[PDB]
Amino acid sequence: IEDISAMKNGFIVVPFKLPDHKALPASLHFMFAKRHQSSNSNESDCLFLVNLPLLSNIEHMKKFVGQLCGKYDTVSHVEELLYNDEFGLHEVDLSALTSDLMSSPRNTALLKFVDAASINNCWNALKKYSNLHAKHPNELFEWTYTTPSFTTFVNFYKPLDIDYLKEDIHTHMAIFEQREAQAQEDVQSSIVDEDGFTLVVGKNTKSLNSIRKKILNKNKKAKKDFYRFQVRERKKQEINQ
Amino acid sequence: SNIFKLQIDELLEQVKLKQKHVLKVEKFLHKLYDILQEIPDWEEKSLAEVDSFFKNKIVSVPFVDPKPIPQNTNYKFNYKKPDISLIGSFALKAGIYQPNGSSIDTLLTMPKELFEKKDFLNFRCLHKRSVYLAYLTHHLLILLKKDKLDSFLQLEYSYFDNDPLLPILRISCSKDYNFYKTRFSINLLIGFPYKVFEPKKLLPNRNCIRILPATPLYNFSVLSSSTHENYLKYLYKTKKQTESFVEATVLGRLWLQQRGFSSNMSHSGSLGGFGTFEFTILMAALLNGGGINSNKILLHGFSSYQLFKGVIKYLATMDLCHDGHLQFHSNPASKYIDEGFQTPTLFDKSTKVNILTKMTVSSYQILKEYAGETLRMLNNVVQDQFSNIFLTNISRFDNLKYDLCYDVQLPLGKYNNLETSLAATFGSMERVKFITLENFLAHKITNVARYALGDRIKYIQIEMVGQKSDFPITKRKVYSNTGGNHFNFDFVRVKLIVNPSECDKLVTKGPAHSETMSTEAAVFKNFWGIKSSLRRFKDGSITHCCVWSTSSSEPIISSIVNFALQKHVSKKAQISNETIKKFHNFLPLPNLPSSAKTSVLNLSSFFNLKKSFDDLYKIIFQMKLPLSVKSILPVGSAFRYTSLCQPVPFAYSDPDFFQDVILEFETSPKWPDEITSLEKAKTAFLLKIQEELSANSSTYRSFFSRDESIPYNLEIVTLNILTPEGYGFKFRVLTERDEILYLRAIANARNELKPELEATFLKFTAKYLASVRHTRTLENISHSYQFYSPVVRLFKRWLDTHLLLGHITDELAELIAIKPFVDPAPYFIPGSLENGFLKVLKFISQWNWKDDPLILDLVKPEERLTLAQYKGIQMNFTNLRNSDPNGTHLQFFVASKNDPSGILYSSGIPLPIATRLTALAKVAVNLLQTHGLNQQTINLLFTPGLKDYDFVVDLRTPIGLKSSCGILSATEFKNITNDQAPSNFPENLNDLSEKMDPTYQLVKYLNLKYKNSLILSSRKYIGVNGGEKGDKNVITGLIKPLFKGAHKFRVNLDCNVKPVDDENVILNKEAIFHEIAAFGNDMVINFETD
Amino acid sequence: APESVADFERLLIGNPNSSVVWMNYMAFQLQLSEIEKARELAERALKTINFREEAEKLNIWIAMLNLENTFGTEETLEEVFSRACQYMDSYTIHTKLLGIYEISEKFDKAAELFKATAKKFGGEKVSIWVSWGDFLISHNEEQEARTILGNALKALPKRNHIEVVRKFAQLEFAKGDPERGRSLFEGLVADAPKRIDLWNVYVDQEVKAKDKKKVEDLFERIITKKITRKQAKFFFNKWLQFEESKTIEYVKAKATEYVAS
Amino acid sequence: TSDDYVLRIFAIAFTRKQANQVKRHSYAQSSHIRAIRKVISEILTKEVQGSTLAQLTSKLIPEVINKEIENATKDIFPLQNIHVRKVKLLKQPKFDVGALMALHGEGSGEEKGKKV
Repeated sequence: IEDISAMKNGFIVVPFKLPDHKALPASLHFMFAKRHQSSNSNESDCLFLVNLPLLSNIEHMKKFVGQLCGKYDTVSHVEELLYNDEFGLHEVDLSALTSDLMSSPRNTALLKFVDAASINNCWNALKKYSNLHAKHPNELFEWTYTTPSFTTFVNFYKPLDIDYLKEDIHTHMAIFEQREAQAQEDVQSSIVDEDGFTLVVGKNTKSLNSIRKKILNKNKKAKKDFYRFQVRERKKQEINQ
Repeated sequence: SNIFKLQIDELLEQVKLKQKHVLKVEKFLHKLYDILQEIPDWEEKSLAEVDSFFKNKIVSVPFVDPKPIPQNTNYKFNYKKPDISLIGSFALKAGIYQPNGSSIDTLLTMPKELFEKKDFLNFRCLHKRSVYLAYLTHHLLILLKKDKLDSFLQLEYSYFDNDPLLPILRISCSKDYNFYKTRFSINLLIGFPYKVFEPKKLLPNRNCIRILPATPLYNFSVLSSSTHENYLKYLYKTKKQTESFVEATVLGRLWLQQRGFSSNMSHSGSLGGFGTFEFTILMAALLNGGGINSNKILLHGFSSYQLFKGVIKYLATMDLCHDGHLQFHSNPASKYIDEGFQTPTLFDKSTKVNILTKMTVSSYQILKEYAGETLRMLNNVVQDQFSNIFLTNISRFDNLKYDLCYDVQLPLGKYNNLETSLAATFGSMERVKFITLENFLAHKITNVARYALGDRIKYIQIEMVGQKSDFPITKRKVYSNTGGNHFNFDFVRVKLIVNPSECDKLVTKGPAHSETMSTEAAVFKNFWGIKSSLRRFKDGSITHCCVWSTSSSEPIISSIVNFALQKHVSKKAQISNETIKKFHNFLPLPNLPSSAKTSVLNLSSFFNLKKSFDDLYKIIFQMKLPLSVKSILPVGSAFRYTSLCQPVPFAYSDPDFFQDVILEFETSPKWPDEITSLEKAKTAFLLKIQEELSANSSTYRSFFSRDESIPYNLEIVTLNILTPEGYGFKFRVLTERDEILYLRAIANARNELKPELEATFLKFTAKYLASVRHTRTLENISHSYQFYSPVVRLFKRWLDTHLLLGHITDELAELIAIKPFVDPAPYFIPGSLENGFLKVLKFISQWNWKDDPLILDLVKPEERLTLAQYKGIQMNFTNLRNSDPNGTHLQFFVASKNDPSGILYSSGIPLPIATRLTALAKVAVNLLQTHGLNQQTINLLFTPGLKDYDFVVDLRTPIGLKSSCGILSATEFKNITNDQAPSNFPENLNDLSEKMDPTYQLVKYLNLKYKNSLILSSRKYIGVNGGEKGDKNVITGLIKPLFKGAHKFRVNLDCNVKPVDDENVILNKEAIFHEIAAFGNDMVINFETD
Repeated sequence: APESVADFERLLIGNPNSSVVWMNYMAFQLQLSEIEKARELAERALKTINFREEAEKLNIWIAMLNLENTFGTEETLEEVFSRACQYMDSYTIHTKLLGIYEISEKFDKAAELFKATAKKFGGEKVSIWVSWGDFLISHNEEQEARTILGNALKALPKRNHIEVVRKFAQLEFAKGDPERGRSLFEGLVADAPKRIDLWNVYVDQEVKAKDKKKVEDLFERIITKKITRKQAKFFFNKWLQFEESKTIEYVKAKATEYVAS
Repeated sequence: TSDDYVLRIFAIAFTRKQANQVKRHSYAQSSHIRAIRKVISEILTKEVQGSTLAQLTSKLIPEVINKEIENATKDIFPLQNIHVRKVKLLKQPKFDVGALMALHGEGSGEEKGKKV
């Protein structure tokens, strides 16, 4: 069937078309949808979509919502897809794991908008879009294909442009040595505690975070003789056995 | 010696039924010898009437060659009541259960009044024996047919020990009284009385048969037929001496029948010669003698393992053939003498026969070597191999035992057609030195083989396939026409194990040149003749030698044995081999100057690559850096000689082109803290060295490359140097801060990403730290194990055709291939591509996962892992996979000295791929053991084996990549690829992608995208298996057993969905294949389902 | 039917994420009564599951706390409790440990560890107040469940005060004293009667607590309080349907009077 | 080494007169001497045992364990010029003709014309 239009737990089905294949004549690329939010400003008025296509980035979303604003004439301005980790490359962050700079879901795409009435308009438009996709697969809203996959990720296999990574290492070292030096002098002169105390720092240590995590990671000679009661106990043990 | 005694008792307990199944067959022989006691006798007869007396019946008479003409008939025959002796093996009760069955020794001895003082000549005593067996077996079949038990029991003629001098009676059965459930035969023999004569007409150093050459098999056969009761008396007195003899002989029986050393003969062209009863006899002589001072060698007080290791040590390091043998007397010391008889020999001074004379010098050589290596593998204490010493049928598959095999298909014809068919001698002078045509032919083949090859072969063996000792009653011989000849072999198989060091030396330096032509120079001239020459070598000496035009599709030993048989045995004996020629060029033929004419042990492509690397090495040292290079060292596959194709210059499209060299700088403290900034500083240093390289040395070139194998840091950048010699190198900077940065990350990370980050650290120390030690150890070992580089090349080819290289890595394949090279426990160190490759396949079919950790100690022959480290590896294994149930992700466990963790190279591959490898090895070994080794068998093994599982997607890049991959396709026109291999790096560098192939990166990104729901395998070396044009690749792959039927959807089921039911969705195959095709519209052409 | 451990091993190898049959095989080892071997299979499940599946990990923590509540010693219970709080989300595994406690019917130490958990983290989470107040009002500790409000108004700020006394009022309307709950809620009535959802759930709680004259007084004072054009028809679609499912035309008059003046 | 060669490998070291010094002495305290000798034996034991003999020559020629000693040992004392000055082989593994030919380049001695 294609006549299904809304899932069990509120998910809205939004399928897509397929191009011309040299061995197939189709035109379905399924996808779910959900409105949601969290407390932070990166995830305001946002939409879950589960089963993202292979490399459907921001530009692909622009073309899709441009076709949508051609069809239903709604309000739609997309900016970014948080948690675009469909490969398996950016789950952990080593830099935030062992550094000071830039301190601190599954296969989804969380896409936020510019207005709550915009996500309301797009969500109700999307429900009607799911219904028309259920009824007819020919009069359907569709997202085209100019393929940044073809521009970037088929031809990996490439010399890197020297001016690009040279200005990148220049800018990254320029901000990194600055923040490292200011953290070093900040831990080297951090004398005042609010109650009288002076923090022992050690020589040439570079960070308050470093000594903090070190002190988190870092978490007698009695005699058997020479006392009267102990030599009484010893001679009592010798008397007994 | 705490677990080995328990292993000995369990090996006994493998067969301990010597009471139940022995009683019925012994009452069968009780009835038999009662019938033999009541056989009525006969008086003297004539040959010229017993010939018609057997002509008119159906039973006929056998004969030693030839039948007696009545001109020489002056012997007086008899048919008496024989004293019957139920002796030997099951008299000692040394039971073994065999599919072909043991046999009780039972002898009809000869009465004293049908022999005389001259029973040692002209085989009329053996003719008497033939006619006496003929009438006694006719009498016994008559008595069986009147007693009416013919329907289950039957009787056959057979040779004793496959020897035509003594035909014997094979009493067997068939399908209330039918015997079918134990050893399927007994053997009735006929023998001569004991006190006959004295050793001067009884030694193998006499002759009285007409032309004094030696009569070795003659006076061995008749003397063992006459005087073999002191053996039994001595056997039972040693039985009364100690009790370990029966366990000792079943130990030796299992040993020698897994070695294939049955009691037939080696003189007949068969493996064997040595026998288990000869092992018992030599052991019983070694419990009193064997020393230089005629010492007690084995005390009769200790248990079976000590005397077993004693007799193995004595026939391992002390010589019996060449320099020394042991004389002895059963009825008083036994003396080791230092002179040799130039035969496998031990002497008797109370019997005066030589008990080892059933074998030749070649079989004694291979037995002494087997004894030496089994002494070596029993002496070692760090690891026990009782299951490798007594639980391996190395004789079930014969080509596993020997390095290479050839066939001699010769239609020689008739016994009188000898002269024009074969170029060897003919007469009674040779027919008294030997026995028959095949006997002196096999001896001639041994002599011409060892003089044709010299010390280019370790050991030589020869057998006659198509031999049939089971000749019927009514026929006077095995009178079989075995495909061109009237002799008992279909063809003649010659097997060699070869010395792999000088196995392919293209000249064979014979004797030196002088004015007085010496006898060995005359021998060499008459032996080679038209292809001998005398040359000066570069030092200045002059030597007779023979040049050999070497080749890649053959070893030169093929052409040498071809010419040295077609000059000596027959000028029409066709040598047929095709297995070597079939998967000796399954290695890709590297498009080099004359590389088809070069050998396969040549490594000159690797050495040319290392010469270009030394040029780059000097250039990268003598420049100047702000923190100079401490140590630059290669780690690559060409540097460890295990690249699939040999690296030809300018070959872009091979994925094993860019070898990786690493460089470590000085230990400076000014490295930054976190991983992105130190990796960015590594990019800064690489940018500096490529800037100065393009500044000062314009003949090289450089281009950068992102890396992605070390995960969660996208900023790891290598550079790649394109050198003017034609090779490319991938430079990786290592720092001292790296592994402590990763340990910092491991320590401070959250408590649920710990095994994930440990997998990242595993990939890091597999690529950077320990891979240096890995390539050092195997590059050092690949000079004493010579065939290691071709067997790794062949194994990588075979695994690429069977579609595993996408998941599996190189280091598993390399340690798998180095396992039979360093652990020869059932076999030898492999000296041929065939023997090595099927050794690897046999091992990984044998390979368990739950109770077979793969421990290696990478060391040259004659350091290792110590005992405490071996116990530590075992403890690591047992706690590792008792915490692990059955390997949900940790399938293979491969430990060495370089890595005691074991999981360093195997972590990551999926259970479907690992199970596919093990099941495919099982398929290959049963296919080889039943369908037989053949060229069509080898090609059907090296079929791709799609075994269609849920999809096959067929690729097409627009260029057949043989030209840019650098392998000629066995094209007969060398020029058409000499002008086609683009021997110049391109000016623009953004064309490298479209002259390369992207299919491995596509299948890798697709596998890590859909890693939970379907796995994807591919081919990656497209030139070696992508067709003759070299343009084809597939993307095959299994769907998970979870995702077979539909599954209810949630927020985290992690799959492309086809929602048709409102809850239970399925993966939309058309959508996933169509996004694959959208990813590869320029790449894929075809899709096949099912 | 799965009755053999080889078949259970086959099922867990066929799917490793499914903590339902993971815990079922560990409970099969409980059916053969092996608590230590069940803990071995437990840590095997911990090392084998894909750690991203937090809900099935939560069901594994149900299994851990069930094992160390019903069979093991309480020192091993606090051991696996400590490793749980250092592995996964501490507040949720705290409140489901309390849920397993109230199912297993232990109270004496449970109230003292209620106090301990309120000292640790109770000042900014509300399910602890839910479980503690409901446990006390059901187990007849009305005075203790009234003096919990002192520590509630102590630890919680003004942002959460309205919600903690609202859920206090809900619990003491359902299984407590409605005059106590009304004494709690009329302060917020005087604070902000403009708030509409609290008023609607308050008249709903009085409907389900079945006080006829008090729900009459609430539904005849709501329109006298501040009411806008949505709130009027919203509370009338509550009120007419509550009285349907004479005093109907008496409010039908005002429902069309207030749309004019 | 990683092969079966064993080396009595030596190392010599000298005290640096530190810059801006005044005193003529520059003596080591002889409990720094045990520390310097311990760290120098440890690090050159590591530099041998993580290498083969050809690699040991190719890392001894451009004089880099000297600078490695100076970098890893400048923390304790200033340490003027470091050298190794002696490598004595005491036991050799075997011949391995193929390995020795691999250290140079391959070669196959073949025909010269008979003409007689």
